[PDB]
Amino acid sequence: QVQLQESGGGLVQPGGSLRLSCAASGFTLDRYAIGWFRQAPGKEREGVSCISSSTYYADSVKGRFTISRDNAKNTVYLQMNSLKPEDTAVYYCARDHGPCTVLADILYDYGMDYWGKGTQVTVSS
Amino acid sequence: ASTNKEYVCDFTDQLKPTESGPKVKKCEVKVNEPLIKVKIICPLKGSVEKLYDNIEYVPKKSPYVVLTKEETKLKEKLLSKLIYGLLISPTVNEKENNFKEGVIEFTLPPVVHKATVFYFICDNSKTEDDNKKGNRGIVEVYVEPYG
Repeated sequence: QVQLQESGGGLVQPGGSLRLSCAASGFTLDRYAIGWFRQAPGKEREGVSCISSSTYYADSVKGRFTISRDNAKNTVYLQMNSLKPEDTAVYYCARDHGPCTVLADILYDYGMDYWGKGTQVTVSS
Repeated sequence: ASTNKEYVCDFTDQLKPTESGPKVKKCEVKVNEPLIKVKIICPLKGSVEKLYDNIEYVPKKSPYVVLTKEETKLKEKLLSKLIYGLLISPTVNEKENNFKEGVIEFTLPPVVHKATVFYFICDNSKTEDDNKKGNRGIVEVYVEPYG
């Protein structure tokens, strides 16, 4: 019955904000690293951010996105400010038994499990 | 014409469940001369009771398949097409050359023209015992041009 549920997607204008939610059901997520990934349609999934039980940010979202974890709410959040059209994509969350692992500035995802169904993010003028 | 040098990465002890875990434990092999043999040792499930009961290996088909960077993705790729002429024996001390037997081995060729980096993971971070979590072992093989 383990589950990860993304929400918070929506449609905003450039410079707007959203907050994505990754809610754990049936386990406590503070024993796990939680990674945020995104996939524009037709393109390869890319790492966006990760929080372990430090933090990882893709260069393109540094200073605009903030990952955080609410232990009581059994949820990890991604606050996305100053959104740009390049940020449009389907955003996914997943859990890792290991630490946030970065190789050659890429978030390692082969340990990632229980991928949520994804939440759509669109930034358009 | 003959290999007389081998680099060995051996995680036999470092991936055991620990209270600080899971941690990344790294072994880097940097190669800049010809005909080097590389040997990677990782613990087996059941080698000790508990301790490795959920260990996993990435790529499962190592050493024939490796992790390597392609654009901004880490991809599983055939090693023999990344580096032409690499030698991989099907067996190692009469066992399959595969992490399910605890050891992988390969020998790099006489010439490499372009810097090439690839990785193997021996991942114990799903093994949990008594509040402790195993570690994620990463081997980075960094081959510089030579020959």
